[PDB]
Amino acid sequence: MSNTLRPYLNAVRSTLTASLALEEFSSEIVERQSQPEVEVGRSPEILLKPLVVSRNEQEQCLIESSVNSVRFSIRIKQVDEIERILVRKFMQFLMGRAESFFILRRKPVQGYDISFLITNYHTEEMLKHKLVDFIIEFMEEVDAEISEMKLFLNGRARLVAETYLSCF
Amino acid sequence: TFRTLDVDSITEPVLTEQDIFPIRNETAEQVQAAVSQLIPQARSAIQTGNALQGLKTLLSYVPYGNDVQEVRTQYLNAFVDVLSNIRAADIPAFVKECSTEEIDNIVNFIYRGLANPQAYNSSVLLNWHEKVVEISGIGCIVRVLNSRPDL
Amino acid sequence: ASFNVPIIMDNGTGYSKLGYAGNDAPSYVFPTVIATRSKRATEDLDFFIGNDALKKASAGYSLDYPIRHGQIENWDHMERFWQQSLFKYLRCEPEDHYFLLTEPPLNPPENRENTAEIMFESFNCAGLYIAVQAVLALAASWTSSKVTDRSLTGTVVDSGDGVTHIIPVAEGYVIGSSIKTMPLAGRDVTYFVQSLLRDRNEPDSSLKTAERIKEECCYVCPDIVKEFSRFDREPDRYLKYASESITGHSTTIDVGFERFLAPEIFFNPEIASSDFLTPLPELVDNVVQSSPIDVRKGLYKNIVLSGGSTLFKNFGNRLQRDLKRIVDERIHRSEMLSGAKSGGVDVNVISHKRQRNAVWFGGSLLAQTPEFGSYCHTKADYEEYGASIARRYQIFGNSL
Amino acid sequence: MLSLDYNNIFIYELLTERFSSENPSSIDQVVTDFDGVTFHISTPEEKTKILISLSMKCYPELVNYGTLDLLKQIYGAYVHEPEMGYNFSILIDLQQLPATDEEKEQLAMSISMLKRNVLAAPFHRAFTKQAELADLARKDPENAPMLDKQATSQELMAIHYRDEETIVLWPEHDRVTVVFSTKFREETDRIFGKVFLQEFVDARRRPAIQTAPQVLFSYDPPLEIRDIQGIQKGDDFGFVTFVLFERHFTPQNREDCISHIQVFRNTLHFHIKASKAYMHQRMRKRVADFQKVLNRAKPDVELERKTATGRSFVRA
Amino acid sequence: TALVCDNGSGLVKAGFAGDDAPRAVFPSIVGRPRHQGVMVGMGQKDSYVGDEAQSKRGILTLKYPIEHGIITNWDDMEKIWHHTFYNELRVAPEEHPTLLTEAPLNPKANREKMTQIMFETFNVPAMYVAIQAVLSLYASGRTTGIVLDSGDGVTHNVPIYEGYALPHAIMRLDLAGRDLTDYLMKILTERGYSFVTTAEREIVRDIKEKLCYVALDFENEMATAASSSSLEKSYELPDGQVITIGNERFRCPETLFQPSFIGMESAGIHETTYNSIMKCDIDIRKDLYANNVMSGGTTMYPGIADRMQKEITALAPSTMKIKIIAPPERKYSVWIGGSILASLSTFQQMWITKQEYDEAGPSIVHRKCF
Amino acid sequence: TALVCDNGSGLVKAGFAGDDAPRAVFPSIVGRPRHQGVMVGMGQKDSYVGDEAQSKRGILTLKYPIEHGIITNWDDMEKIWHHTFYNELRVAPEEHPTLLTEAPLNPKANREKMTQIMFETFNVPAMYVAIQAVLSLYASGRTTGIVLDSGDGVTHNVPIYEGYALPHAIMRLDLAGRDLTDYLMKILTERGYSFVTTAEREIVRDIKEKLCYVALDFENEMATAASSSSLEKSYELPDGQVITIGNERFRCPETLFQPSFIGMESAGIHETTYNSIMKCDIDIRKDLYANNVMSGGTTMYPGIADRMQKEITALAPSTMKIKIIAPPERKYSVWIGGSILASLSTFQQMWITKQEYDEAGPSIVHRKCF
Ligand SMILES: Nc1ncnc2c1ncn2[C@@H]1O[C@H](COP(=O)(O)OP(=O)(O)O)[C@@H](O)[C@H]1O
Ligand SMILES: Nc1ncnc2c1ncn2[C@@H]1O[C@H](COP(=O)(O)OP(=O)(O)O)[C@@H](O)[C@H]1O
Ligand SMILES: Nc1ncnc2c1ncn2[C@@H]1O[C@H](COP(=O)(O)OP(=O)(O)O)[C@@H](O)[C@H]1O
Ligand code: BEF
Ligand code: BEF
Ligand code: BEF
Ligand SMILES: [Mg+2]
Ligand SMILES: [Mg+2]
Ligand SMILES: [Mg+2]
Repeated sequence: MSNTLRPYLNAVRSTLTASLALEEFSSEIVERQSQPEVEVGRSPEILLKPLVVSRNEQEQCLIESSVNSVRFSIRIKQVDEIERILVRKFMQFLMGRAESFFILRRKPVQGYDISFLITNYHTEEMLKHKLVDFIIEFMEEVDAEISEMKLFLNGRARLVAETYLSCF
Repeated sequence: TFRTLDVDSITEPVLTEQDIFPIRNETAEQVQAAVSQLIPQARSAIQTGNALQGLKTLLSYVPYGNDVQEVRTQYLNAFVDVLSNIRAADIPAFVKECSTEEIDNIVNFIYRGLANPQAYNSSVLLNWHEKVVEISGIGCIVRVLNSRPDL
Repeated sequence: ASFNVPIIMDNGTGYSKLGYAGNDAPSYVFPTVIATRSKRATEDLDFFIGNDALKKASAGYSLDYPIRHGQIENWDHMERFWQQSLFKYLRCEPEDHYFLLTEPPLNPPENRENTAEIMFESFNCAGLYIAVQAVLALAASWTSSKVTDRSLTGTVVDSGDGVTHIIPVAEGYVIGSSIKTMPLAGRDVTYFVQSLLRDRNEPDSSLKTAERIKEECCYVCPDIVKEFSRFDREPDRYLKYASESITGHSTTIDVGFERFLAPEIFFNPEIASSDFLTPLPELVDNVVQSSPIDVRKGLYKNIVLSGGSTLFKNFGNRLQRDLKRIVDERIHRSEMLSGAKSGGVDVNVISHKRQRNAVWFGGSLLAQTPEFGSYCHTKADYEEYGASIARRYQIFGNSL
Repeated sequence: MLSLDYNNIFIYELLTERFSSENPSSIDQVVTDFDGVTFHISTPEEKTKILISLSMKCYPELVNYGTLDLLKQIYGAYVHEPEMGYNFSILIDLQQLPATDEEKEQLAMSISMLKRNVLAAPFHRAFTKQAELADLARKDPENAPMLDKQATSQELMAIHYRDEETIVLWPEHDRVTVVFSTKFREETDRIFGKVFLQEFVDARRRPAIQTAPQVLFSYDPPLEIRDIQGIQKGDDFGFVTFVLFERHFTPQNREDCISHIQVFRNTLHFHIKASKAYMHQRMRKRVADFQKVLNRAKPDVELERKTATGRSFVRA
Repeated sequence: TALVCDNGSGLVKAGFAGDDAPRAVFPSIVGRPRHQGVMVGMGQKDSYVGDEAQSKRGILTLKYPIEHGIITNWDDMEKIWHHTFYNELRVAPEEHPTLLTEAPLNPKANREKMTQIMFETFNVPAMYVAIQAVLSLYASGRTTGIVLDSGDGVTHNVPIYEGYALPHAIMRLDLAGRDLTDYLMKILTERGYSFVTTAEREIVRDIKEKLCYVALDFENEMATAASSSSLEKSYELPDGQVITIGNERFRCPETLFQPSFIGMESAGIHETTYNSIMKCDIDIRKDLYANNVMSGGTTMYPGIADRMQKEITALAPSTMKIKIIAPPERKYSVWIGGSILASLSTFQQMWITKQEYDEAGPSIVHRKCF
Repeated sequence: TALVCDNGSGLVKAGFAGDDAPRAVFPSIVGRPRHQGVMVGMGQKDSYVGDEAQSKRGILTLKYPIEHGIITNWDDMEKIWHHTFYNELRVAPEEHPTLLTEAPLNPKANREKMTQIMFETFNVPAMYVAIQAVLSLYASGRTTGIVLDSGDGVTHNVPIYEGYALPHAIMRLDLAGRDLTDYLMKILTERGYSFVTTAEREIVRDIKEKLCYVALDFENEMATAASSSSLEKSYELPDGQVITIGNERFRCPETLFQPSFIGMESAGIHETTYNSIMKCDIDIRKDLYANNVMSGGTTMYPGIADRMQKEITALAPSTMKIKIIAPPERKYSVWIGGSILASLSTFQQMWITKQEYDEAGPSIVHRKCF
C-alpha cells in the first residue's frame, strides 16, 4: 500500500534519515563502557530533541536521538477491538524475534505498539539506507498484514459455523 | 537495601539545558507583549486573504522558554491556522524565497504542530513538510533535531 | 480465587502426565508427541496427540516431539498440544481452574514467558504455577500428605526421557546454587540401544523396539568389563526378544551387551556425549558437597529417586554403593589426617512406589494446600504486568 | 479436532480398560467437564465395583423436567443411592458385567455419555410433547394456532445450565425452538465471540446449508422468552435461536440432535481458543517475511565453512 | 473524494468519484496453486488475486467468488476487496466513504453481508449500495429511460421515468457473459477444440471478446456461413496453435436472444425488454422506447444495437419511434454513473454513515438504499 | 558446509556446497581381479574403486553397482560412497550433511536404502535426496523450463513453471550414454574391430567421448560419409594400434533421436521433450518452449543443441520461438545445482536430520524429500 500514507512516510523517512547520524561514544558516567545514550538518558547534552511525526490521533511516530543511538516508536491504526488484539499479539511475535531483526526492542516504550533501537554498531555493520527502507516498508505493509488477518479470522468463523450447522 | 539509593543526583550535579543553550534575555511579560501584538497581524492577513504575508510577518519573531507555554501555544495556533490558509501551489514560491533562518523557524514549528494532532490538522503540516524539505534540503531537519528544546 | 481442583500437567520429553489435584493417579500418561500434515485452511485443526497420534504414522501424518531435552522448543506444536489436552482429554474450562505446569531447573526465561502468554492469552486460564519439576518429586516420597509424615530435607535425583537433574532441598527450601543438570536420559539411552541393534544389523531397530528393549531387558551391572566377561561365561544372558514390525509381521531380535551397557550411560556418560563427562554418583557428590555444611548429613540420608529412567533393575543399589564409596573414601582421608575415628554418614538412595511419575504426585499433593492459589500467577497479575511476570527464576539467586 | 466429542473421554477409556482387565486395581478420581460439571469415579467397597457419580449445579431443575425416569430407563439395575456431595450415582460391578465385547463397548460408551443423558430430559419432554401437539393439530388445523400459543407459555423449559447461560426451549406442533441466552465473560473471547456468533447466523443464509435448523440471533430476547428468570436484555448477552423442524428430530436423528445441540456453545468456546492457535501460526508467517525486508540491510559476506555441529572446517 | 466500486460479477471496476473512468479494472478472480512447489527461494504464495492470478493462470485453479451477481464465496470476496483497497487503489478503506454497486432482485442477505463486512472488517466511514442499472442513467445523462444492463453474471432491465423507478416492472435474467463463455466452450468442441480447465475458460473468454458478434438475422447468417469461408476468423492460442472459428462466431451471442440454446426457459433480451416496457404504465411506454439505454460488457458485441433495434421494432407498435442509445464508453458506464452520483452535492446526505449503521445493524441498508 | 554427492550411474560427482564445480569426479565402478594372484605381498587389494579401478582395468572385471539410475548392488555401492568420502574428499561423513540426488520415477526402495545407508553406515548428521532435473534448473539460473537431463544410464524430462513442477508431465526414458556405448560396440564390430570385455567397454566409451558427434541431418550425412574421406578419422588404442571410423561417429549419437536402432519402441529425446511440453497446461507451454535446458554428459555431443533445436522446431507450432539452453559446463550441471541448493538459507530447514531419522525410520524420506 502507499497513496494515503505517502505524505506521512515521506515525513518519517526524512526525519529518520536526518536522525540516523550516529557515532561511537564511550559513556561519561561509567568508565570503559559504551551505552546507547538515548536509552539511558543520564547525560543530557548528547541527547537531541524528541520529534513526533503524525498523521492522526491513532497513527504516530516518536523519534528520539542521541550521539550513538536512535529510538523510534510507533502507534499503528487500531480502529476496532479485533485490530487491538490482532496488533497487540502480532507485535509480540515481531518483538519476540528481536535477536534476528537486529534493530528491534524486546518491549515498546509506554503507550506505543512497537519500538526500534538503531544503535551506532548497526549503522557501522548494516546498510543504513536499507534500515530506513525496512522501517518505512514495515509501516506501509503492517495495515495490510493486520487487515488480512481479520479476513482469515472471519474465514474460520465461517468454517466452524458451516461444519457445526451442517450435521443436523 | 542500599543498592537502589541514588547518590549521583546529590554528589555530582549534572548539566542543565540552560548551560548548553544561552538563557533568553527578554522577560516573560516582554515576550508575551511581543507575541500578542503579532498574532492580530496574522489573524488580519487571513481575513484579507493575503495569508502568505501573514506567515512572513508572524515568522519575524518566535517565542521560546519554559516560562511561556500559555503563549507558545497561542503562537502555534496562529501558525497552524496560517499554514492551513495558504494555497498549495503558492508554497514553492514562498519557501524558495525564505532565508535559511526563516525555514528553520517554519520546520521547527511544523514538528510542534505534528506533536498535537487532536488540536491541529496534520494533513496540511505533512504537505508543508514535503515541500520545505524537497526545496531546501535534508539539513533543515537536522537543524530542528539540534535546536533548543524550549522551542 | 476459584475453589476448583487445580489441573496438573507434567509435560515430559517422553510422556505428558495430566490430571486434577487430589486424585490417586494421573488421568492420562501418554507420549509428548503431535501428529501433523507433512478451500479454507484447516491443517492446524487436523492434528492428533498422545496414544491417538502413534496410530497416525501410517495414515501419512508426521509425528514430532515438541519437548526435547526437557524444554519446550516448538511453540506452535506445544500450543496445539495444550489446547487438545485441555479441550479433548481433560475436557476442562481454563477460566475456572488454576494450572500447575512443570519445567526443568535450567530452562530459559523465554520458555516461562512463552508458557505464560500461551496460558493467559490463548486459553485464558484463571492462574498458573510453573513448578521446577524435581522440587515436586520430593513430595511423592512421603507416606501421606499429613505434616508428621513429611521429611523436607533430601537430595532428589530426577531422570526422565530427556533430562536428568539433581536438586538438593533442605528444610523445605531448594538450594539453588547447587542444582546439577545433564541432558542425557531415557531417550539418549534408547538411541544407544537402537545404535547397537543397528550395528549388529538386527531385523528391526525402530525407536519403539529400542524403547521396549530398555524396559523389558536392560539393567545396571556392577562393572562392564566383568559383565562383558560374564556374557562369555554365562550364555543364557543373551535374551531373544520377539518384535512385530510397523507393517504387522513377526521378527526376532537377539539382545546382547546392551542389556548392561545401555543403562551404563548414567554411570559413564562419556559413552553418550563428549560434553557431559561427570558420572551420576559423582554428580550427586558434587551437589551435596557444594551444599552448605549443616544439611549434608540430611541430604545423603535421603536421596530420592524420580522419573521413569531411574527404574532400571539395580539402579538404586549401584548409585548407593558408588556414592557410599566416594563418601567413605573422603571421610577416611579425614580420619587419616586426624588419627581419630568418625561416626561416618549413612547414604540411603530411596526407590519407592510412586517413582514412575513422582513429579505429578508431588504437584498433586502440593496443589491441594489452601495456600496454593496465592503462589500462582493469577490472570489479574498477567493483565497488569504482561508475560514478563513469569520470567524471574524462583529457584536460583537473582541479581536485583 | 474440528468438532467436540459428546461423551467424557476419560470415563470411556477407563471403563474400556476395566471391562477388558483380567485383574482390576482400585481408583479414586474426580474428573472435571464442560459447563461446570464434575464426575467422581471410585471403587469404594471393592476393586470389583466402580461407582460413577455426577455433580451439576442445575440438576434440581432437570429433576422437574422428568430426568429420573430417563436415567432409570437407561441405567436400570446399575442405578445407586446418590453419593454424598453428588447429584446422581451409578454402581457397575465388573464380575456381574455384560457378556460380549460389543455389549462392553456400548456400556462403556453409555456410562461415559452421562452428561448428555442427564441434560437430555427437557429435550425428550419437548420432542414427545410436540408429537402429541402434531396429532392434535392434525385433528383441527383451526385450533392448532391456539394449542401452539398455550404450549409456548405453559410447556416452556428453562435450564440455567451454567451461570453465564440459559437454554430455553418449547414445543409447537411442527417444531422445537431452543434459544441459547449466551455470553462470553472473558473479554478477548467476547471480542472474537461477536465474530463467531455473527458469521454463524450469516452462514445459515447460504444455499449450501438450507437443510439445517433455522438459526436467528439478536442482542433483544425472542418475544416468547422476555419474562423468563435470568434472561435480561441489557447485560451484553446474545440470543442464538435454533428452530428444529419435524425433519431435524425424526426418529433416526433425535439422539444425534440432542447430543449435538447441547454442545453448541462449547464448540464456539473451543473454536475461539483454537482460532488464537490459528492467528498465531499466521502471524509468525508474516514475521518470517518481514525478516526478508531486514535481511537486505545486512552487507554480503560469506560466513566461513563449518561442520554440522558448528566447529570450523578446512576444505574448498 | 468518495470511492466507487462496481464489484462486477466478472471484472472489478474501482476508482474515485469525479474521475472520467475506473482507476483499476481487473478480473474478479482468486486463484490457488494446483501443483507442488519444488523450487526453494521462489516467492511461493498461497493465493493470487486479480491480474496476478490471470497472469500466472497455467498453474492455478481459478475461482470467481460472485455467481449471477450474488457473492457466493465470501472469503475470496474479502480477498478481492483487500486487493482493491491495499494493492490496486492503494488507499486505506477507513479514509474514504465508498459507493458499492449491486444488481436488482438480489438476496437481502447479499446486501446486508456486504454492509456488515464494510463497516466491521474494512471499518469504512460511510457507504451506499446503489442499483447497477440506476447508475447507467446517470452515465447516459438521462432521467427517463429503460436500462438494459448485461455483465458477466446477470442481465436486467430497470425502467425509470422522471427519476421514479418502476420496481414492479424490473425484469432480471441470470444469463450474461459467463453463460456465453460456458456455451462457447461447449460448441467449440463440435469443431474439435477441447477447452476444459478454469484457465482454458479464460482463453475462451478472450476468443468471445476478440471474434464474436451478433448477426442481424440468425437463420440468414447460418445459411450464409454454411456455404462459405468468408465469415470465418482465426485466433492464435497462447500455445502458438491457431484455432479457426465458423458459425459459432455468432451462434454464441445469439444465446442472449434464444436462451433455449443453453436449455433455460426464458424470453431473450429483446422480449424481456419489451415485457418490462409492457408492464410499465401506458403513458410512459412512449418515452421508454425512445430512451432505451444499454450497459455492461455483454452489450459490446458488434451489431447488438442493430439486432436489438430490429427485434424491439418487430414487437412494439409500428406507429412510434424505437431508439436505442448504446454509447461507446458503455463497458464502464455503471462505474462512470456511480462516479457522477457519488460526486453530486445533493447525494452527500444519503450515505449510510458508521454512527448510523451501528445504532441499527446491517438492516439499515434496506431503508436508505433502493 | 554440506557435501553434494551426485552418485550418477556413470560418474560419481562429489564436492562441497558453494564450491565452484565438483572436486571428486570418477567412474561409478567397482573392479575385482579375474586372474591368478601369483606374486605374494605386492600391495594387492580384494577390489578397486573409481580411477584406481579404471587405471588397473586390464586385469579386472569392472562392474557399475548402479544401472539405469537404480542401485543394483548395495555391497559395492557402499564401497563407492566410502571411497568418495574417505579417499576422494578425505572428510569424515559424520561431520557434514549430504545432499544426494536421484532421477524421477525410481523405485521407492532405492530412496529408502540410500537414506538408511547414509544414516546407519556413514552416520551422516542430516541428508536430503533432490530430483536431478530440479537441480539442473538451479544450475541454469532459472525458475521455469524443461530440463532434459541425460547421463550414463537415464534420460528424463521435468517441466517446471514458476517453481512448480508438473509431475504428471515428467517423462523418463531408460536410454543414455551406456546404451550408446553398447551400441558403439555393436557397430564397431561391423568395420573390423571386436571389443567384448568390461575393460574394452571403457576403450569404446573413450572413443564415444571424443570421436562422436550429432549430425544436423542424418539421412544426408549418411550419404556424405558413404562418398567422401572428410567424415572419417582415427584413434590410437592402449596396444598402440589405430582404429579408423566413419559413419559410426554419428550413427552412435543418432540412437537418442531414433531409439529404434537399439530395439526400443519409443519417441527419441526430441519427441520425448515435446510429449512433455504437450502434457502441460496450455498457458505455460510458451515459457517451456523458450527454456529447454540440456544437462548431463550424454548432451555433450558436438551439434546436439543445433539438432535438438531443429527437431523441436519441426514438432512445435511455427508461430513461436524455441531455445535450447546448453552451457559448456552442462557436463556437471546437476552437481552445480545441488551446490546452489545446499547453500540456500531456507534449505537448512529441509534436511532429514539424524534425530528425526532415528525416531521416524527410513520412510521419512517419502514424506520430506518430495
Ligand atoms: N522399567 C523401566 N526401566 C527403564 N526405563 C523405563 C522404565 N519404565 C519406563 N522407562 C522409561 O522412562 C522414560 C519416561 O519417564 P518420564 O518420567 O515419564 O520421563 P519424562 O518426564 O521426561 O517424559 C522413558 O525413557 C521410558 O522408556
Ligand atoms: N468487447 C467485448 N465484446 C464482447 N464481450 C465483452 C467485451 N468486453 C467484455 N465482454 C464480456 O463482458 C463481461 C464483463 O463485463 P462487465 O460489465 O464488466 O461485467 P460485470 O460488471 O458483471 O463484471 C465478460 O463476460 C466479458 O468477457
Ligand atoms: N564429450 C562427451 N561426449 C559424449 N558423451 C560424453 C561426453 N562427456 C561425457 N559423456 C558421457 O556421459 C556419461 C556420463 O555423464 P553423467 O552426466 O555424469 O552421467 P551420470 O550422471 O549418470 O553419471 C557417460 O556415458 C560419458 O561417456
Ligand atoms: F523430559 Be523428561 F522429564 F526427561
Ligand atoms: F456486475 Be456484472 F454486471 F454482473
Ligand atoms: F545416472 Be546418470 F544420471 F544416468
Ligand atoms: Mg520428566
Ligand atoms: Mg456489472
Ligand atoms: Mg546423471
